[PDB]
Amino acid sequence: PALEAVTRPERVPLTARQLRAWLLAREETRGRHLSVALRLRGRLDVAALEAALRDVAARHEILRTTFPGDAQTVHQHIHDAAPVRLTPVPATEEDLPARLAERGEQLFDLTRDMPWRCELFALSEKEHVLSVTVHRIAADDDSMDVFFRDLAAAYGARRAGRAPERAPLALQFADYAIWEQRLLDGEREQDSLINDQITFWRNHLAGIDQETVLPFDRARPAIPSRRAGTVALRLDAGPHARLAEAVESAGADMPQLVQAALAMLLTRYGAGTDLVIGTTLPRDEDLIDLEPMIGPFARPFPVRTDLSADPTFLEVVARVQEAVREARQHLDVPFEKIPELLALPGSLSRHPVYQVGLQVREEDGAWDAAELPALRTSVEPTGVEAIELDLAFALTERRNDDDDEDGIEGALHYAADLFDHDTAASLARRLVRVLEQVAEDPGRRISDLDIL
Repeated sequence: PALEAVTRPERVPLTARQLRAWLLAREETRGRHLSVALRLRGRLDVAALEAALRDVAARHEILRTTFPGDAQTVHQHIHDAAPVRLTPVPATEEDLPARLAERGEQLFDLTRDMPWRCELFALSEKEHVLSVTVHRIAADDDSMDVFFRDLAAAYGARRAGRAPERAPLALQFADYAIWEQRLLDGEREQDSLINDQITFWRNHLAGIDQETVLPFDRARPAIPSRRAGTVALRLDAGPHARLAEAVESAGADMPQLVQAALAMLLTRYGAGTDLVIGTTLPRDEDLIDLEPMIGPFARPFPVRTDLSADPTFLEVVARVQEAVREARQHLDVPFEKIPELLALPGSLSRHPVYQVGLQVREEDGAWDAAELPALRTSVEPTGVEAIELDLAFALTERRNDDDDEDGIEGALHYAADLFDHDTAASLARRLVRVLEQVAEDPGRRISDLDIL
């Protein structure tokens, strides 16, 4: 199929990713949102900011899309651009974090409400904080970089009393959802290229456990709350540099090495030797028309590795690099479509296929705050987002000016329902310890690790 602008059906279908997010949005449970904030210092044209925010929504149809009504009938209802009304909420530097939190925790009704929400807080005459919250059914992390980039372009125009004269998107997200459906309609043909990828995942993930055996402090509740805790994590530049020497030794990238070390740690925690560590791959770099778009293009990526026969670190890296290599050429099948193809039972309180996630970025990267003209703009810290997994490592590979190894920073996000802080703090602590031990000696086996 061709990724093309297509004549719309009477009912624009959801993607497998959107559909899953829609079923989860149906409680005490926290909402899976993207909550960000900008600190704006200088003269703020609130009237221009309102129009700019509406301009971004008018540019991306997904920002003005509701999803009625039930699971057998849910479709993408695309409305015309809705107005944006900002009335500055007076705030102090003390109560501001509580205000940013509340507006981030507020749930969306995806049948009636737009998938995004924003507020403007006033600290002083020339200092404001713009809060922006977008539901995961409408955007990923890369989409936020696009959001502010388009916000900046729009605000720069509205500030001068002008409307943004820009080239319209070649594709709306409705087009992508249609394209995905005509792709997954290849299961009808016996010798289709997509049936090859389905039988792969059917074979690759056959026999995986329902859960990953983790050091739970409490049993998994029937209904999850998605309350997330956060433990800071950092591998210092020293050990990071020596670990990068093993990168050349094995011939595999750094995220695969951390993944290898993480896997070895889990086995020592008594998770068995048949692990599945998942990650989220960004949108396809080759598809250029998806670059300036806002949407949940990010794809979950389950990788299964064997840790039997007490392997060395170099060996685990090897097994990981092979599993990733083969699985990467079968990405046209959405992860959210997999549990149906594996005939998995599925749960509302557990993430399918895998429960442990790992993210290692090269910072080359995260979403950057886009410059608003005549304004000093910077990212304002927000609360920890809701967690769908049990454990979720979000790490970043840091570099210095000499472009040498300068440490691996990040944090472990954990489900507070299942783990205590000290339980997760030890997990984050011991991941670094393993990373330090295998850096000094990549020949260390699982039994050689110093874990308590």
